[PDB]
Amino acid sequence: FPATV
Amino acid sequence: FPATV
Amino acid sequence: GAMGSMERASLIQKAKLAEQAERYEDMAAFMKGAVEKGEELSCEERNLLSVAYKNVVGGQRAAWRVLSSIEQKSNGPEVREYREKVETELQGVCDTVLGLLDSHLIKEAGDAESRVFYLKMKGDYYRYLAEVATGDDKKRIIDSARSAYQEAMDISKKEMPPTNPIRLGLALNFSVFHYEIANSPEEAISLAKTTFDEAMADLHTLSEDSYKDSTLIMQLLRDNLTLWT
Amino acid sequence: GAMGSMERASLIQKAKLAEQAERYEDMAAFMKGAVEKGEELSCEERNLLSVAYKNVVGGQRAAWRVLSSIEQKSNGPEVREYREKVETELQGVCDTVLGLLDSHLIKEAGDAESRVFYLKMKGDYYRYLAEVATGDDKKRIIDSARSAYQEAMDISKKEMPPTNPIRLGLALNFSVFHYEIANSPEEAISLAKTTFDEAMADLHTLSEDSYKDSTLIMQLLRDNLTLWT
Ligand SMILES: *CC(=O)NCC1CCN(C(=O)C2(Oc3ccccc3)CCCC2)CC1
Ligand SMILES: *CC(=O)NCC1CCN(C(=O)C2(Oc3ccccc3)CCCC2)CC1
Ligand SMILES: [Mg+2]
Ligand SMILES: [Mg+2]
Ligand SMILES: [Mg+2]
Ligand SMILES: [Mg+2]
Repeated sequence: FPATV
Repeated sequence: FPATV
Repeated sequence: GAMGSMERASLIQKAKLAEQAERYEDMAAFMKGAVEKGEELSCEERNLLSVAYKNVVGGQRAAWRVLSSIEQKSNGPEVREYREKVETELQGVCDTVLGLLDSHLIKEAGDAESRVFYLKMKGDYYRYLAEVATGDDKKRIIDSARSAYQEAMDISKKEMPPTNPIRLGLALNFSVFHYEIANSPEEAISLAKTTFDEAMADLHTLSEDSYKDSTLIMQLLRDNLTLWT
Repeated sequence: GAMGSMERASLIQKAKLAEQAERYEDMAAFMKGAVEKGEELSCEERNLLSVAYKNVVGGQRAAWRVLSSIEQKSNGPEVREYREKVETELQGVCDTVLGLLDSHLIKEAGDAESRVFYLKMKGDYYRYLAEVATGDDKKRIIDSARSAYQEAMDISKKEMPPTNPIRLGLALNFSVFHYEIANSPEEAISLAKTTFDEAMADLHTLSEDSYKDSTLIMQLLRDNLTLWT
């Protein structure tokens, strides 16, 4: 589950 | 911090 | 109540779903709803009730300890105010649980397992109230916890084998009460050691699954004993 | 609002306390309160707003994915019902954030950093709405997210250096949008790669602290690129 900020 | 259940 | 319109079985199913989603506030609400249907709870249902409220109150206790620590080290009114709000919320949750036990779980609990479980719970939620109480209220809360735990112990020692996970769990928690709350570390150590030793000798009567349940809690007794001695 | 009676500085202080206690629902409420005082937010205050709602919505998205997975594998109405409740709660949180942006954060955001941050946020909360939407609503929500992200990108490319953490964060998230939401993996990869490469070349102008902020987000770009290629 890809990285977001 | 001691174990409780 | 807010869950009064939902089927009992559906409340239980949704509590299990909430557990899988780590939605412990939802899980508690569903289980409150289930209790309030007026029927006695099963072993699985008591587990679900306990897991739900233990996780909610766990989070509150963790938050309160963080805030109290910040309050201590800070000695404006924001830290004390926010700590008091969390405190009040925690108090409200404990009051709800004690209420459920009063209306009408304990009074209808006729079997050893149900009655001990609920009396253990009574002890636990007074213990949580004691962690945040002060003065004369604290002394009375502490003694209430002790009374509930002691009655649970008396029933458990008479009616349940020493490997019973409810008996084991009770002793674990009551031991923590003695050490952290009542400042009786010798009673804490004695209870934990004797519980462990009596259970050990009865392990040979258990199936593999029960062996796993019992030895898990025995490990927790050892873990605490390691901290204390 | 519910926080309308509390001093602005106290709301911010309590948001910081809530963060330390991992009480993200409280943190969001305090930051909503702070926004609703009507003053523009600082860089630190935008961080607090973002951390609070990202954690709340994060928990909801995690819960929704768990429930949807159980719903999928289960193909009574309890799973669908509970998934829909969580969905509605998530939708409500996104609507609240979009509301804050509308009343009146974006319209008063005149600087590149503030305007890009808020436009990025608009993109993120439409992206979360898109994850749970269907049909024509989903298409419109997706396009709204894309519009917000694109305007943010346009401002960021004109007005901010390629190492700016807000620019980097925006590109990271918009790249994830392309890949997971719009089914445009080549656009996702291109955006992430070009962002990383442009930032790399500007690192030499940064202090140690800014270097750490920028390279952290660049690592996340690499992490995603590793998953995608
Ligand atoms: C018949 C009945 O009421 N059973 C209750 C369950 C007994 C097993 N059990 C546990 O062992 C754990 O929690 C727990 C133990 C003792 C008291 C209260 C809770 C589950 C994970 C840690 C031990 C669940 C309750
Ligand atoms: C001036 C201003 O508005 N600053 C906002 C902060 C920029 C630094 N920052 C971050 O780098 C992290 O979050 C984040 C980055 C980009 C957009 C949104 C959030 C903090 C931890 C991960 C990166 C916080 C916001
Ligand atoms: Mg108080
Ligand atoms: Mg004794
Ligand atoms: Mg829906
Ligand atoms: Mg492009």
